[PDB]
Amino acid sequence: AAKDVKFGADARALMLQGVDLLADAVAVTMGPKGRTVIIEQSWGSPKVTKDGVTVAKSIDLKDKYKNIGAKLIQDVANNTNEEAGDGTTTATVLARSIAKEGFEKISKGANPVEIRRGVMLAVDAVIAELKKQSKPVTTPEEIAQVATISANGDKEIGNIISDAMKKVGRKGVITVKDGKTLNDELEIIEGMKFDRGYISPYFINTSKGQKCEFQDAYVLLSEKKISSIQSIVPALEIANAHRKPLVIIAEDVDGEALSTLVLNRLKVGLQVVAVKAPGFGDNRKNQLKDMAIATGGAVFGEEGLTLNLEDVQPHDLGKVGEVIVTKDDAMLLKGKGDKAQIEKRIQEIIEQLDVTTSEYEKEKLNERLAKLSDGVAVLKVGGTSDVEVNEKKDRVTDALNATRAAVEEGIVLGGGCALLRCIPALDSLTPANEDQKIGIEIIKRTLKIPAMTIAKNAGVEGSLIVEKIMQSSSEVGYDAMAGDFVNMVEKGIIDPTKVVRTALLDAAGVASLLTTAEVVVTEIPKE
Amino acid sequence: AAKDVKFGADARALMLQGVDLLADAVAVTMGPKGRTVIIEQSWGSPKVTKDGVTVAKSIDLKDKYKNIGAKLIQDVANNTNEEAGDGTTTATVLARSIAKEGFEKISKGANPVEIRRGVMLAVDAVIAELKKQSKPVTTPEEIAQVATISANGDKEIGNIISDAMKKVGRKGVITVKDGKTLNDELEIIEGMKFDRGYISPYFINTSKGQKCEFQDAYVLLSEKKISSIQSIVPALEIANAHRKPLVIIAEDVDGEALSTLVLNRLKVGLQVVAVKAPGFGDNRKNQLKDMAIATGGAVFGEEGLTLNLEDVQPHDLGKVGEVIVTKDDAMLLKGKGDKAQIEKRIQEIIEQLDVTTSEYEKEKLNERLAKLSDGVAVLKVGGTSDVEVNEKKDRVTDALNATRAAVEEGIVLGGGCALLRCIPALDSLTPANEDQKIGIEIIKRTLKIPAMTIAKNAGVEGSLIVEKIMQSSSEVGYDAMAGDFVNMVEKGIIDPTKVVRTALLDAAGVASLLTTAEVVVTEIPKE
Amino acid sequence: AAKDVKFGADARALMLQGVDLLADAVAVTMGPKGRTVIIEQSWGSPKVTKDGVTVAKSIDLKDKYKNIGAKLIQDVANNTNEEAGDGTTTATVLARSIAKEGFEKISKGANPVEIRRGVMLAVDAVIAELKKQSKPVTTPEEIAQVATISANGDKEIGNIISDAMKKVGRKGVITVKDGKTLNDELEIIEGMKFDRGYISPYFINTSKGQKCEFQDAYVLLSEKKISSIQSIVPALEIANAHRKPLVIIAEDVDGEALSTLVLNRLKVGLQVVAVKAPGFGDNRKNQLKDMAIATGGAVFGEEGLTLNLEDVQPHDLGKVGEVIVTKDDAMLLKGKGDKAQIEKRIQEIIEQLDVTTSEYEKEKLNERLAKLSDGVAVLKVGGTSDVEVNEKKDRVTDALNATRAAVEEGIVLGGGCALLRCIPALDSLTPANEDQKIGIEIIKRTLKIPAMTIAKNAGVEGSLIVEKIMQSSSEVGYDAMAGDFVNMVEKGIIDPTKVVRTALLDAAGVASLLTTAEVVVTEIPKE
Ligand SMILES: Nc1ncnc2c1ncn2[C@@H]1O[C@H](COP(=O)(O)OP(=O)(O)OP(=O)(O)O)[C@@H](O)[C@H]1O
Ligand SMILES: Nc1ncnc2c1ncn2[C@@H]1O[C@H](COP(=O)(O)OP(=O)(O)OP(=O)(O)O)[C@@H](O)[C@H]1O
Ligand SMILES: Nc1ncnc2c1ncn2[C@@H]1O[C@H](COP(=O)(O)OP(=O)(O)OP(=O)(O)O)[C@@H](O)[C@H]1O
Ligand SMILES: [K+]
Ligand SMILES: [K+]
Ligand SMILES: [K+]
Ligand SMILES: [Mg+2]
Ligand SMILES: [Mg+2]
Ligand SMILES: [Mg+2]
Repeated sequence: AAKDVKFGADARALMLQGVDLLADAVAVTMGPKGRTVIIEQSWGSPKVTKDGVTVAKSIDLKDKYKNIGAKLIQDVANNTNEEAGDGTTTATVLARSIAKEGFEKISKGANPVEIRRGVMLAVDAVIAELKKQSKPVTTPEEIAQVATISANGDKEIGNIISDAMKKVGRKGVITVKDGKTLNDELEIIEGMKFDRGYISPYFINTSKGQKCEFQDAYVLLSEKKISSIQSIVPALEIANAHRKPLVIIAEDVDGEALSTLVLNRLKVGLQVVAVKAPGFGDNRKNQLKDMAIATGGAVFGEEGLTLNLEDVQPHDLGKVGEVIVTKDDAMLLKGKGDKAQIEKRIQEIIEQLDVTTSEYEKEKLNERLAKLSDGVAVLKVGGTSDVEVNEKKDRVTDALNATRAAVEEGIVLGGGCALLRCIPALDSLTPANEDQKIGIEIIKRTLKIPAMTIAKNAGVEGSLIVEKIMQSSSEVGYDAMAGDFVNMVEKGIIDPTKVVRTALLDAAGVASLLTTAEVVVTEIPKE
Repeated sequence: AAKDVKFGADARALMLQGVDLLADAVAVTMGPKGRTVIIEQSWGSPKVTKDGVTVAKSIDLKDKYKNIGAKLIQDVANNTNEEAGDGTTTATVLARSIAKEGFEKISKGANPVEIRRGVMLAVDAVIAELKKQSKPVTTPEEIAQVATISANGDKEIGNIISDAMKKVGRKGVITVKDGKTLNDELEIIEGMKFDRGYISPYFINTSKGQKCEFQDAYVLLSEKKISSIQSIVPALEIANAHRKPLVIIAEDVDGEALSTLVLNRLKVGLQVVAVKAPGFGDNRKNQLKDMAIATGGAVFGEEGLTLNLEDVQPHDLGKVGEVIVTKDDAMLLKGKGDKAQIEKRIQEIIEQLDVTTSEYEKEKLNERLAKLSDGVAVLKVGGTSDVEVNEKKDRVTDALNATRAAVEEGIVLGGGCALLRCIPALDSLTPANEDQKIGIEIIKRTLKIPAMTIAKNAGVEGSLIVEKIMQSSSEVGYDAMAGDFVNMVEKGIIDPTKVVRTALLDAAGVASLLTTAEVVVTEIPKE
Repeated sequence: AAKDVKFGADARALMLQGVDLLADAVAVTMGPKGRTVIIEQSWGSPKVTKDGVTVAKSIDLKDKYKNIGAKLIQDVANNTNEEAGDGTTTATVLARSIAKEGFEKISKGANPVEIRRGVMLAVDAVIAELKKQSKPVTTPEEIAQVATISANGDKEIGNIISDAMKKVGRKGVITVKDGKTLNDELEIIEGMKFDRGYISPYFINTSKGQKCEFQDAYVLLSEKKISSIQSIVPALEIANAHRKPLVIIAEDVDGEALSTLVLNRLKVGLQVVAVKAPGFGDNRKNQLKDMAIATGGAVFGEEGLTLNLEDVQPHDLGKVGEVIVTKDDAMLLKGKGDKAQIEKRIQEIIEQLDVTTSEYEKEKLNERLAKLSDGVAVLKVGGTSDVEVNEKKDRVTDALNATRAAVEEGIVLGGGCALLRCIPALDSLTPANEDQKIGIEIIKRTLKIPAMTIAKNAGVEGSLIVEKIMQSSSEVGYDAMAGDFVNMVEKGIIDPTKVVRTALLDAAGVASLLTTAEVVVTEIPKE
């Protein structure tokens, strides 16, 4: 494999061209007055999106040297998305700013490694100052404001999310689905999320979403691991005879049973799935007993009144109206369990919470009550066609992620003002040498980029807006949608602290390492 | 000749691309921190220049649609240069701004002709306000400051020009020549500028400067026109026999004599030139008598003691050490006339100034005294090589032109602040309709361009500098060379009013007419 | 004429590539261990040379942007050659160093004009320090040492030049010619150099050297100007009738006579030339009388015993064995004048030197004695073929020019040590701002280039040699030919001060102006 080698400024310029192209494509979507990007799809209608990471992931370049910068910025956006779930456009613009400033400061006497160290020191100081200024969320109005801001100023989505978190709790289960009407609807459904993924990816039955989903399924629970093929065969014969899907929730499934399940599913078409049992020891027994009561089934392998797997009957299995499964977790909602068994269990767990005073028992009994009683919220997104539903689904997912972040940690001022107000924190640093000073100044200049980008997307000169913001009192910021300087907290323009710090950390960490390159090696394009 | 036709936005975009290229090339030279442009020459060393019109005249484009915009901007710069002699970069940047703003405002319902009318109305109001704020020049220190500012901050050139205008008067003759040493020298030489060009371009004896220049020449003066070939032949025989050049200053020279002079010069190589007599009637007789006394010659064709041209002798002609001639004017400096004749004529004119009290006689007698006594100032530009001498000669010419303008009219604040302070004058206008309002707003936005360009060339953000200037008191401006906000008049950063108003008027007049185009027709390139 | 425009770093890099190519070609010839360059000629054998300006003038590049830098360096070398006649390689390497250092220091906040000002200030300080350290030449041994050093270590050329200047004086006439034997010969010939060029270039009779040269010519002298065609015709009839060339030395020749001389020379083939008379007034009469006595002729146009041109006879003209003429000057050597007339004149001028005590008369009478008695030295260069003769002629011309410079002004240490010892002079400067400091540091780093280049051509590491030189006493330098650190003055490694200061001034003046460019405009290559 013959390769091509470039040195210094030429390679830096090509990589900066790639970075600039990707960041210019991403940046047009930022703020309340941002616009959308249309992405061609090979299998049907094009996609319309305002999400930064979605735009970033779809840009590959033909030139080998520009594609390296494009890939590094894609890594920045993807890391931000997997960590916080929001704020990928901010991370992209910060990364471009840091890369450009670092490239412009490389000379014969400069040491880019020390510049990187200074950049990291400045970012750590800024993050500490951000954590100092954070304040917690205490009222549903703040939740609605956060959700409205994250949903691009849509008040209905914020109200729906606030109502959902009021009904199922701030730490409840919330799901987003395609609707079949023109308006949005929230429904609460009883059910459990047991914090367990599938045993095998072969049970997936869809191309979109990467999930295993079944309807009107049988419930099989085993306290012990499944080993014998004749132990599992009669459950598969039962699931086949009723045409119903089957869910297996056992401590584990061995290679021979998993191979038999996968082969029977692939060849015959039985809708069977196996997943790991929730809990450990007594917590595992308790989860199996409670979920079986909610589904009207039995728990196999128990020591008291033992029921074997080899003689399983249709009435020994439970029933569930819908199931959703993924690699990380699974949910069973509308079980057919008798009300008297659920109420008995609920009352027993309510008594047990009062019997002993310890954190572990109290937490586990509260978790069992929450799983049996609170259920899940499902949000259906309305619209006229698939494209609008897909765009609104992106916005709703962003809003839910940001609201969860703002519940975990506090909130700060929105519109990029939180990073502007942390600029004075860099005046307390004493660099060890000139290169660390250069890195600190790079970060100091970078800290203004998000507000300037938001102002530029609104059609005004961002430099004047930022200058006027820095000259005002600490609670005053710029309302880009209205075009006025207002009190940010009173108007509800607020951001989660976690999103801001995650974006800053990821962008700095990747861009400062990028700016240390001297030689680039790429493969020669073939025919 | 087959042609190509384009309509609307495509043609506008191509012409704007040409305008943008030319103006981007020109704009890098603006201000105390501007840089230079290197232009390839076909016959030798490349030219290095900081002059805006020189850069503009050297850019021709291959694309037919971009070259139209380039040519129109070249017309703007050339008109500004021929009118004021300075301020061509400002005119170019103003023209680009007006063209871009006008192109961005063209729609289906817009009427560009009314937009042009509004632009012209706003420019007229701004020019009137500028004339209101002008103040005259009264001290040599102001002259030195103006010359120093126009010479790109070179104090020595300003001091030399101030000394020259002190020695020969504010309305005296000043010339720029190539020096042969490393330093600049001022020398004062007796002589006359008689406000009369050559009779024929065939007498030019150089490829650089487009002038006729001779040394140790004979002087021939005729009160009447020259007609007979035998009247002029004995003077040509005298000029030939001594190998000396000959200058003819007569009321006129006919076709046969001019043809004979041109043919004899072209074939034999006699250094002969003919020019029109200065003055009218008695003023013509007086100029011939005085200049003959300064050169020791006679005046032919006079009624008292008449001397004929047909019997001319060597001692009937005067002598002059150097002569310079062009299409517009000519100068004879170091004449051989006896001191006693000059002093007698000077004393007679000094007496005649006291004899009668009238403007016409007093003005003409003072002009005769000035021509006989003040002479001319010659500045020689020093340097190591031709390129540096050529660049410094450009700067000295700019400084002299600006100083003459600031003597004719007043001065205003420099650095683009004079146009900034005339922005409020546009708030007193009441447009007749919406298109005139659009034109007024175009001019209002344009009035900020020169200061922003000067600030950008200095490495700072021009928007913040302009915003801070507009918020300060009327006498405060930005010193780009020092980087401080200072009192402009005290620091000597001042401009002539004529240059500013000329640049604004030319730029507006051409760009507003450019922005009215809908169809462009060009010739198809050939092979 | 369509043109191409480039901005900033790209244009700078292309121009630096051109500069680097030309300077790398030139630099290989520097020092006692430098090598030669072979240049293809279109009309015959290739040229072999060690002269820097000859190599520089022969390099034109196809790329339009590299050719600009090449042309600017050619201008540097040509200016140095026309000013000093030696030291063009040093000027070229200094110019490349300054250009590279200036290009590496251009950034957004830098002001190249102030950097140029700092460069010029540093160069002025260095030149003043050089003039302080100069010492005059007092002994013939120093003359021989200077000539030997300038002739690339050839002792025979130095001895010949020293003998020539001993025989004709330090300010006598010396000429270089092609020899016809294997060895070099000096011959002293009586004759005069009268400091007058030809009247017309049409008298040139050779393709090589650009000179008019005649043998066994007639001498025509006129005190007054020649006018009548019948006044000059009988001299042309005499010159024709004897087939001899004719020299005309008169106050001037008119257009009709010059046209007649040129036409008769071009059509018939008469070897006639006309030149201006030497001296003014009485000095002109004296030069004509003395040179006529040395040639046995008469002076026409005199008031005492007047001889007319119209009746000229063969015995009224003088005779001269050889004549050399150029645009600047002319020489008549072996005249046929009788010894008794020369001796009479000589004694009369020797008496007149004692009669009155004044500078003007004493100087003019000493000049007349020197012209009548000292003559000229002719050096013939020996060799086997034309190429070797041409190379040795280049070296001899360099040696003569350097010896004349070292007679006019003093001498300094050779080998680049004189510029090294002026580095501390830059520590007494206080720059006004940071850009002037940058320029001063550029000059400080540049001042080491000549010694490093000389050491590199000798096959050793120049950095260590320069470092060891700077740590030694002021009289110690590096002998590149021997490879030892020696006392430079005792070993005779010395340079003229004028050559060093001229090279430094020219290189700085052009390169610092080059480093201020931001835009480059070139013509698009045609087909
Ligand atoms: N009315 C407003 N005025 C000013 N700033 C606002 C306003 N509304 C939202 N913002 C700010 O705009 C930013 C939201 O940008 P946006 O949602 O387009 O991108 P992001 O969070 O960087 O990433 P992603 O593409 O993943 O959503 C936040 O900083 C938010 O505080
Ligand atoms: N120290 C300074 N600070 C601020 N502005 C300055 C300073 N010195 C000069 N100026 C301004 O810079 C401008 C001079 O620009 P410049 O001479 O480069 O171009 P120009 O006059 O438009 O045209 P041209 O190319 O014909 O000279 C004037 O407006 C002058 O007032
Ligand atoms: N033996 C030596 N040791 C050290 N330096 C020497 C020695 N001989 C000569 N030099 C130095 O070498 C330089 C002579 O270089 P050279 O004659 O090749 O080029 P130049 O003078 O720059 O230009 P040109 O090509 O016009 O002659 C001088 O600085 C001289 O002092
Ligand atoms: K976005
Ligand atoms: K300019
Ligand atoms: K050399
Ligand atoms: Mg968002
Ligand atoms: Mg100017
Ligand atoms: Mg030499």
